[PDB]
Amino acid sequence: AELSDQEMLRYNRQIILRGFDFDGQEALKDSRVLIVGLGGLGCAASQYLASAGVGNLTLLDFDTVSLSNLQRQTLHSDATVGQPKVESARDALTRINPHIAITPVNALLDDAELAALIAEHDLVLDCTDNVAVRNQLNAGCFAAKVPLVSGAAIRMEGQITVFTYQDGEPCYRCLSRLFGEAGVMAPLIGVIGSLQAMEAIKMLAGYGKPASGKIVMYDAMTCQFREMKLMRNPGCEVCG
Amino acid sequence: AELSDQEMLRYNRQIILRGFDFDGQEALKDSRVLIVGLGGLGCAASQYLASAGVGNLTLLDFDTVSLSNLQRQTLHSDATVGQPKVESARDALTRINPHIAITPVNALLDDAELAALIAEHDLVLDCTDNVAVRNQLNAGCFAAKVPLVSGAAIRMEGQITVFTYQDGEPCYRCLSRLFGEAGVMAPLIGVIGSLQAMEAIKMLAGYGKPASGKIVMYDAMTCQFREMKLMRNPGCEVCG
Amino acid sequence: MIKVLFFAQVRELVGTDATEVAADFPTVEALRQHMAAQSDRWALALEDGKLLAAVNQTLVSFDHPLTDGDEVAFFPPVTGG
Amino acid sequence: MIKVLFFAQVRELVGTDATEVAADFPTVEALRQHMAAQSDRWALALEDGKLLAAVNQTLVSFDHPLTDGDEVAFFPPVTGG
Ligand SMILES: [Zn+2]
Ligand SMILES: [Zn+2]
Repeated sequence: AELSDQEMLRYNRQIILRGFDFDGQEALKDSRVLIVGLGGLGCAASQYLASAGVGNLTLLDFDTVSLSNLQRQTLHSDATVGQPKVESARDALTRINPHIAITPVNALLDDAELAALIAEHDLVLDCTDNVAVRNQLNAGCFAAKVPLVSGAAIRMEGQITVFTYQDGEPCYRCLSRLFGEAGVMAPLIGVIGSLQAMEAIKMLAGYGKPASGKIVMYDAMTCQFREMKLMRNPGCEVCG
Repeated sequence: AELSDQEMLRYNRQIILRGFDFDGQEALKDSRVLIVGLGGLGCAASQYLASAGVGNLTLLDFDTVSLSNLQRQTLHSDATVGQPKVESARDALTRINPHIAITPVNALLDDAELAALIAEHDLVLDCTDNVAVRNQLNAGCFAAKVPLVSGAAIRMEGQITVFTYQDGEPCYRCLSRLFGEAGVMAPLIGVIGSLQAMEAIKMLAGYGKPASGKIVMYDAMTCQFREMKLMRNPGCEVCG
Repeated sequence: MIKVLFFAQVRELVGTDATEVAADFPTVEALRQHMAAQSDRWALALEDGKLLAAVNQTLVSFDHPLTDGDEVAFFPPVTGG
Repeated sequence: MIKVLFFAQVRELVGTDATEVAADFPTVEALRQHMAAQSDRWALALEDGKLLAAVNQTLVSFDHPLTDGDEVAFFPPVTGG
């Protein structure tokens, strides 16, 4: 990529980070990221991916903005209640950073369509609300070896893990195999979403060390963070 | 406070949290919070305090929006470059939640003015950029016993601590006495700011346990969180 | 002793952040079933399928063995969301 | 041995996340001064006034004593900001 003079000034505070530099900012400009789910986590993650300069964002979600969403989905507003979340989010994100390209996809995609869509991106964010879509994304990401930055939140608890699909690394099924409406506190989505954005930037630019091979769990009631190692499960149906 | 039917539906996901309930949401509605500094941390914290339903926000900052801010201060936009940060933020926050009262104060206040301003609020957020203003706030908060939720970020490192000024608890000087431009990665502000908002909600509603007596440090390069105990320093000039 | 930690909703439902137990639990499953049968409330918090467990900071399956000195952390999975 | 951990910019400047040192350092200050004098780069990372230290997970002043077995964490303060 080539940054304009105006972009160099906009992204100054990132450019001057030692091991990030112009090359890191250019890496972001040249990146293509797929964000799946434009609810709480997706609004939080996308806002900082956009501000940070990630050049191409695809926004995927089938749902519309509802009054109850507005407690935590800060890209959406009372004026956009009833609109597809991807459109409401796109309009907000383009104001956050007019230099990037935002593609809204208002659809519920099947596996064949997801395979194509995943393969066309550098990195995928899982900001969805259910294990069915999350398993779908993990399967597609695993097959194409496209990193998945996975965030989840409910009540007062959040989690993040990055799946890079390197040999010997666990996938989402290695975790999901361990188990089988409710409230959520607004800023929890901000914490997890922002962590997702951070991990995505780190992966795109090759900056720092990704949060792979561990679950980072945030317990908001006591402001405690626990890192627990995640091992590959030998017979997991996806990567076993 | 009394929540309207429309507010009850907007705040549903918080209301249904067990030990939060209608009383917790009413506590937020009735709260008055002072946010000092409407740059990166302040934009991040204020957006979720507003969405969450904190009823009265005072926004304090003397500075104007600049092109370089837009990499991380997502309430501001290219259209508001040159405007006071408190005005740009107020206009954005009122769209996030039209039910709350936002008071912008575009000033650099002295200690006498701060004492009055602090005493008029239930809780203060330190989202400033320098130790001089931070020490100012700690001194005022200490004298009035008004909790201070303090966040800081630079490069790839963030910190949060809550000062409740209970007997035997450290204050900010107990920490600041341990020491005596640079870049910053955009989503780092999101993580810390959102934690600040969370801790503020917890204190206002009396929900969970505040992050007092410890520094929570986020090392974004390795996605590591370290909690380190903070003890009162015997002769600290403020609380010693 | 085995140190057993509870986080998030588990902790909020059972009323304690930590308890030391005798080392008479062969696996995480024995420990869980024992604790789950104390009350309906305990059975809800530790409901199979609605629970994760870490031993010495590693996520494990419930068939994992326990040994004196081990730290066991019980907490909920999240798909929020 | 004393375990010494480095975080954030400290780690990024010195090139290691951790190193075990002999227990010949009376205080955090002796440990810091010794490490700081290895190179200009080390002196920048551990510059007095631009450094925090935790011993066994408690923030301490640099006059705090060290003992064999102790874990010492060195990391920068932040006022960002
Ligand atoms: Zn797997
Ligand atoms: Zn003090």
